This record gives sequence, C-alpha cells and structure tokens, in this order.
Amino acid sequence: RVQLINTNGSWHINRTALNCNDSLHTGFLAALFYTHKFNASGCPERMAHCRPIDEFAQGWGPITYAEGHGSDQRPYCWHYAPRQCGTIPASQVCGPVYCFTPSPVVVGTTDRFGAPTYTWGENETDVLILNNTRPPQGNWFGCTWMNSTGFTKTCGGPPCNIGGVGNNTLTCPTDCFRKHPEATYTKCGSGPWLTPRCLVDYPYRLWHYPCTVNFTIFKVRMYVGGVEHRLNAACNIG
Amino acid sequence: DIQMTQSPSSLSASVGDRVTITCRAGQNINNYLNWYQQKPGKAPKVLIYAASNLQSGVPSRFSGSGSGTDFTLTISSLQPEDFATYYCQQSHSTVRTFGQGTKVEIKRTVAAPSVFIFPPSDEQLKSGTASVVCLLNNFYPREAKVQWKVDNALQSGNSQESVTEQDSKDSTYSLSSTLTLSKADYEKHKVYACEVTHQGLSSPVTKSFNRGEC
Amino acid sequence: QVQLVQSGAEVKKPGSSVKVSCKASGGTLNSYEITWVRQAPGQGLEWMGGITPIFETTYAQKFQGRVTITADESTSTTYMELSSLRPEDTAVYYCARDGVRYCGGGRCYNWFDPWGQGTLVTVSSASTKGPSVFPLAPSSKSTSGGTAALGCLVKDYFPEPVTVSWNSGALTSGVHTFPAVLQSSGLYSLSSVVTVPSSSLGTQTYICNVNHKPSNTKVDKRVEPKSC
Ligand SMILES: *[C@@H]1O[C@H](CO)[C@@H](O[C@@H]2O[C@H](CO)[C@@H](O[C@@H]3O[C@H](CO)[C@@H](O)[C@H](O)[C@@H]3O)[C@H](O)[C@H]2NC(C)=O)[C@H](O)[C@H]1NC(C)=O
Ligand SMILES: *[C@@H]1O[C@H](CO)[C@@H](O[C@@H]2O[C@H](CO)[C@@H](O[C@@H]3O[C@H](CO)[C@@H](O)[C@H](O)[C@@H]3O)[C@H](O)[C@H]2NC(C)=O)[C@H](O)[C@H]1NC(C)=O
Ligand SMILES: *[C@@H]1O[C@H](CO)[C@@H](O[C@@H]2O[C@H](CO)[C@@H](O)[C@H](O)[C@H]2NC(C)=O)[C@H](O)[C@H]1NC(C)=O
Ligand SMILES: *[C@@H]1O[C@H](CO)[C@@H](O)[C@H](O)[C@H]1NC(C)=O
Ligand SMILES: *[C@@H]1O[C@H](CO)[C@@H](O)[C@H](O)[C@H]1NC(C)=O
Ligand SMILES: *[C@@H]1O[C@H](CO)[C@@H](O)[C@H](O)[C@H]1NC(C)=O
Ligand SMILES: *[C@@H]1O[C@H](CO)[C@@H](O)[C@H](O)[C@H]1NC(C)=O
Ligand SMILES: *[C@@H]1O[C@H](CO)[C@@H](O)[C@H](O)[C@H]1NC(C)=O
Ligand SMILES: [Br-]
Ligand SMILES: [Br-]
Ligand SMILES: [Br-]
Ligand SMILES: [Br-]
Ligand SMILES: [Br-]
Ligand SMILES: [Br-]
Ligand SMILES: [Br-]
Repeated sequence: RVQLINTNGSWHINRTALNCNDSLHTGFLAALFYTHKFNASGCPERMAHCRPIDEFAQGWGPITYAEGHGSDQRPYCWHYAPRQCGTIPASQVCGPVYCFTPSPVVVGTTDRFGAPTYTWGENETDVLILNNTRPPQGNWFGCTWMNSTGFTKTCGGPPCNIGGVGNNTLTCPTDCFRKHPEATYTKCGSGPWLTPRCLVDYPYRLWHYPCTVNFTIFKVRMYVGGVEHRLNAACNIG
Repeated sequence: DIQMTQSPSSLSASVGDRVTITCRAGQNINNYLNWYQQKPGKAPKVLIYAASNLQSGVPSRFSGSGSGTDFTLTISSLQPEDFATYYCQQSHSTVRTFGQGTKVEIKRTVAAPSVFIFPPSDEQLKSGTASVVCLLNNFYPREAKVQWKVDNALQSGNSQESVTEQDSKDSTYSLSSTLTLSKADYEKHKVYACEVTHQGLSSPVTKSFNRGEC
Repeated sequence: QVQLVQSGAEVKKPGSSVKVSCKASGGTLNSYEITWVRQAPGQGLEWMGGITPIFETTYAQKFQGRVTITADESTSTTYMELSSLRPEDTAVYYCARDGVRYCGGGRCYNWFDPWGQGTLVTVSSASTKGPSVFPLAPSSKSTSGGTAALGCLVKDYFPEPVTVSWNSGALTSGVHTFPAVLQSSGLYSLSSVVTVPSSSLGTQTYICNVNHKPSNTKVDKRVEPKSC
C-alpha cells in the first residue's frame, strides 16, 4: 500500500493479476490509486436499488441450496446470490483477489496446476484457483475481485433456499436468521456480507464496494463450527 | 527532462502509401509512450498508447512499435482523412514531454493556380491606405513564388502572404498576397503587376491592372 | 463521461499574468489528474505542468517559477496561472485528464483523455479594435471562364478572432477564408474570397458578414461589381 508501483515501474506484488483496461471511461483504474477520492454522490441512488431484509418474505421449511443460476445483477447489494466459485483466468482479473474465511485472504496467481506464478498475470495460462467449499471442512465462503473492464465480480456459496419461490423470495447468502431461524452465516454465508448490513472490512473493500465508504467499522465475532473469528466488519446502521 | 525527437517534421504522401514516423527518446522510457493525432483547429486525441496499443475506434492501418528509446508510428495505407500532425509523448516521467510533431499532407497531381488581382476599393482609398490583393486559387504543390511589381519596380517588404490548409476534396491550396502602400504612393503609380511562378505553369503568369480603369 | 470546461479567452498586456481555470464534473473522483499543455499559433505542443488528485504539482523545466497550478475540490476546478507574460506566450492553453487507463505486464499507463475545449491567450500591447471591412469587387481580372471571384478584406482588428459568413450563411461552397496575418502594427488582417457563377454578377447580391465579438462589431459589407 505504501508504493503501489515500485521503483522499477512495476506493481509491488507480482503475484497480483494486473490486466486492467479502462476502455469504457469509468475511471475505475484511477480510483485504484486514489481510492479516498471516490466521488460518492451517486451512492444514494445505487444503494436505493437494494431492499432491506425486512422487505423480504418470511421463509419456512427445511433449507436447501441454490442451483438455479438466475439472471441476477448488482453484487453491491447484500442479497445478491452468487454462483459457486471456480477457477478464473488471470487475463480477466484486475487487482488482488480476496476470499473470506470469513476473514480476508488473498489468492495469488498460479499456473493451472497450482504452482505459484509471479508475472502479474500476463501469461494467458495463469489462473486464480478460487474453488470454494464452506468451512470448517472447506476453505472460504466466497470471493470478490475486479475484472479488466472495471466491474465488481463475486462468487461463493452456494446461497440458501429459505422457502417459497417468486416475486419476494430471499435466496440467503449471509446470516438471515431474521427470515429463517436456521439461515445462519455458517449455513448460508457466501462471501464478505456478514449480515444484511455488514460486510467484512479488508484492504480493498473501498475499491470493490466503494459506496460503503459510508459504513462504520465494528469489531465483530464470528463462530464457524467452533473456531472463533474476530474480524472487522463495516456496517450500515445509521 | 526527457527530450523526444520526431522525424521528419513534414511529410507528403500519396493515398495508399506507407508512412513511417520516428520518435527517439533521450533516455530509456521502456514503453511509456503515447501517440496523439491532431487535426488543425481541434484538440489532439490519442490513437496509440503504451508504445503499441491501438486506442478504441482507430483504424488498424495505424500501428505503433518500439521499446526503450526508438519508437515508430506506421500508417500502412494512407487515407484522405489521415491528414494531421502527429505527436509522440513519453509518460515515463511525471514531467511529460512531447515530440516536435509530424505534419502529413496528401500528395497529388500538380495543379496550376488561377491568378486574380484586385485593386484597392474606393472606400479603403478614402481611409488613406491601399491594399492590393493577388489571389491564387486551387493549386498544388504548396511552393509558389509571388512577386509584386509597381511601375516595373520590384517590391519588397510591403507584402504579406497567407495560405489555406489543404482542401478537403481536391487537396489543393489557395494563397493570397496583400501589397500595402500609402494612398499617396498608390495614387503616384500606374502599373500594378503580380507575377506568379509555379511548377504547374509553363511560364511565370503575370496579372496586371492600370490604376483607375475598370 | 468526465467533462473539462476551461474559461473564456484572455487578452493581456506584456508583463502581466493570466489564470486559466479548468472545471471537471460528471466522474467518479472528486479531483482528477489534471495536466496542462499549450500550443502557439501554428506551433507544436508544449507541456507545462500537472497536478495529482491529492494536489501534488509537477512542472516542466522551462516554466518553473513562472507557472503555478492550484486546485479547488469544492467546485472540482483546477487553475493554471502564468506570470511575466511575453508576446511569445500567445497560445491556446489546454487542460486534460492524465489518469491511469491501462495496466499490463505489471505496469500501468497514463495518457491525455478527455481534453478541455481550450483557452486562447493573446499577449500584446494592442488594445481591442474592430475591423475595417472592404470589398474585393469582381472584374475581368478575376473571372477565368464561367466563374468570377470576389471577397472581403478584413483589416486592422485585434484580438483574434473574427468570423465571416456570406449572404448570412446561404453561401458556403467555394469559400476560402484565409488565416489571419499579424501585421507590424500589431493588428490582424485576413481576406475571405468566394467563387460564383459569373452570370450572377449584377443580379445576385453578395454580402460578407464579419463578426468581431471582442469589440461588439458586426459588419455587413455589400460586394458589387466595379461599374464605370
Ligand atoms: C466484466 O464484467 C462485466 C459484467 O459482468 C462483463 O459484461 C458482461 O459480459 C457478458 C458476456 O458478454 C454479457 O452477457 C452477454 O450479453 C449479450 C448481449 O450483449 C448476450 O447476447 C449474451 O447471450 C450474453 O448474455 C453481459 O450482458 C455483460 N454485462 C454487462 C453489465 O456489461 C464484462 O464483459 C466483463 N469484462 C471482462 C473483460 O471480462
Ligand atoms: C482494451 O479494450 C479494447 C476495447 O474492447 C480493446 O480493443 C480491441 O482490440 C482488438 C484487437 O484484436 C480489436 O480487434 C480487431 O478488430 C478489427 C475490426 O475492427 C480487425 O480488423 C482486427 O484484425 C482485430 O480483430 C477490436 O476491434 C478492439 N475493439 C474496439 C472496439 O476497439 C483493446 O485491445 C484492449 N486493450 C488491450 C491492450 O488489451
Ligand atoms: C460526482 O457524481 C455525481 C453523480 O453522478 C455527479 O453529479 C452529476 O453531474 C452531472 C455533470 O455535472 C450532472 O449533469 C448531473 O445532473 C449530476 N447529478 C447529480 C446526482 O447531482 C457529479 O458531477 C460528480 N462530481 C465530480 C466531482 O465529478
Ligand atoms: C526492472 O525492470 C527491468 C525492465 O523492465 C526488468 O528487466 C528487470 O527484470 C526488473 N527488475 C527485477 C525485479 O529484476
Ligand atoms: C517478484 O517475483 C520474484 C521472482 O519470483 C521475487 O524474487 C520477488 O521477491 C517478487 N516480488 C516481491 C517484491 O517480493
Ligand atoms: C449511506 O448512504 C445511503 C444512501 O445515501 C444511506 O441510505 C445510508 O443511511 C448512509 N449510511 C450511513 C450514514 O450510515
Ligand atoms: C475448480 O474449478 C475449476 C473451474 O470451474 C474446475 O475446472 C476444476 O475441476 C475445479 N477443481 C476442483 C477440485 O473443484
Ligand atoms: C507461460 O506459462 C507456460 C507454462 O507454465 C510457460 O512455459 C511459459 O514460459 C510462460 N510464458 C510466459 C510469457 O510467462
Ligand atoms: Br473519463
Ligand atoms: Br487517496
Ligand atoms: Br468443473
Ligand atoms: Br458499492
Ligand atoms: Br534526455
Ligand atoms: Br514538451
Ligand atoms: Br485521474
């Protein structure tokens, strides 16, 4: 973070995929170097698209998992259901990839057989092996990165089916025990969103979720099948 | 600061030809080099970034190459709408430096100027100053020598030349040559002549009027 | 989607100073990588200096001490101030965005996009003055075939620029409006000529409309053939 570009012109972490291309004039790439200069005046409109959890219908019955893959949009909303993580090629990734255990961890670039590689993802065969199963058995709940053209991509889970289907159904990818008493994070968490109003704080949150510069940072406590987790969440309360 | 040298300064090329513009950097700048195109009367727009990457919307005819100190810009097959001045610019230092620029022009068949001379208007003669305008319409190439004679005396110092950019359709130029004398001197002499020498003229063409006749 | 809008043109006497503003809006930063470059008439590009989003300035070798670049994030306006103006600083001053826009091979690259519309700054002793518009009347000495040439002499004005239309805009084809030439007097001058059907001389009226906003001058000069 000290000097994002080292003395030799290159990005300071060479295990980071750095294939960025700001061809749509969104200025997401300048925000990479000046992230506290983010212009927040569009946030009230972008965040108005997300509905609070109390707007959602009560769930019931036993909980199953999400294999539908419906045309969902807007990963910046907490209720976004993602698809399960797989391997993604470095050619489409711009910046560090963080996965959430719920605690944040970075997945450097590797070759297809998992050996580490160190060329900022310029090889067309470099990948980021993000395949996830939910811990304690697995590794992490979900991941979040930025693609070349500047869109927040995210994966993980799969999310949960809490009962009902249609207009106002909540496919829970976080702790939704408000709507289903078994919809805990460990059962249903699929990434950084710890509650409908908290996401995990990590060094690039403000770049991947810039309309959360707003949020207050709370020390929170997560229990994942025994192993106690003490991590920082950025929550929207006021 | 890093000195960028461009080569050449001016270039005339036929349509469909291939044009090679060199930029040489003072020191190693790796590939931190952009190419701007500038049409006259408008701001420059980038066409190639990072030595060799074609900006969006730019025809594949343009192409950049080179790393370190020697950089070239290549237009494979020149087109009528590629007329402009082209600038290279290093982005290796925070203090940005430009090249001297390469203006490119459409070569075409030699064309001869039509020469017209206008005596000064009666209104301007009333003001005390007299301007004689000699006009060369629609010629190529640009090089043209205009020489005013007044009562067979060769003028010097009292005339100013102005030339248009290439014409969009026919690629020709037009020039004006304005000779400026005081009313007292203009009313003194009789024969105002404008002698034009141009490659497309077999002889130097001379346009002449006698003061006071219409 | 960001837009840079520079201030209007400026006329300054030698020795004084000018402050060109460049306001950015409609983007994803509150302050931008703002860079400055000028270009004298007919001349090449000259880089002057830039300022980072966190307001760190860099300047070129030949302008330091003379140029100062400031910012104001409330209006997202960048300012460029050049002092000890000389005749040779007559130029069009551009501001542009020099932000990062491509990263590859572990390196990231900046270039100028978008650009502002420009600011003309003239540095002379002259004082604002409107043009004298004289006809260049058609004659036998300007016919050549079925055509005939006529025009307007636009003389002794300052500063730039002038616009010149014909028949209020109804005549646009076959027009050559020559680039202005700075006269020794310090006043500019150009000529605007048009070619027309010679069989229209005497029945079709030709008027050139010369406008010079710096002096609130609008001239309509009738161009009629020499009749004697
Ligand atoms: C970076 O992420 C964005 C958003 O995920 C990517 O844009 C998306 O690209 C896909 C694949 O082309 C688009 O889906 C396709 O749309 C076309 C119609 O345009 C349709 O005919 C296809 O059947 C398919 O559904 C998707 O619409 C598009 N979404 C957005 C918001 O632009 C972008 O491609 C990614 N860039 C890179 C370099 O990976
Ligand atoms: C950054 O993104 C831009 C825009 O998406 C990339 O530009 C694209 O570059 C490809 C290179 O092959 C162009 O393909 C070419 O298409 C033309 C037809 O116009 C064809 O004649 C060529 O043989 C080639 O197939 C593509 O047109 C171009 N897209 C646009 C709309 O500009 C750019 O490559 C990306 N930058 C980097 C360094 O990856
Ligand atoms: C910060 O973002 C806001 C929201 O997009 C921008 O506000 C818009 O600006 C454009 C251009 O000035 C106007 O036409 C819109 O009407 C504005 N809309 C709103 C929501 O007010 C603002 O310009 C951006 N600011 C900066 C510093 O670039
Ligand atoms: C420094 O940059 C040069 C030029 O790109 C490169 O050859 C060299 O390998 C780099 N230094 C390192 C990290 O070895
Ligand atoms: C970059 O990779 C090289 C070679 O694998 C390694 O020596 C270097 O330490 C890496 N970058 C940093 C700053 O650690
Ligand atoms: C964040 O901004 C949103 C949209 O303007 C608003 O709904 C929310 O209350 C803000 N968060 C705070 C101040 O806690
Ligand atoms: C990981 O995901 C990739 C891409 O979907 C897939 O090819 C690979 O088989 C997966 N590996 C495991 C062990 O899940
Ligand atoms: C790309 O990866 C392959 C296989 O790991 C390797 O042999 C090759 O040298 C790499 N090339 C580059 C450009 O790093
Ligand atoms: Br932009
Ligand atoms: Br910052
Ligand atoms: Br698979
Ligand atoms: Br967001
Ligand atoms: Br040098
Ligand atoms: Br320069
Ligand atoms: Br910027």
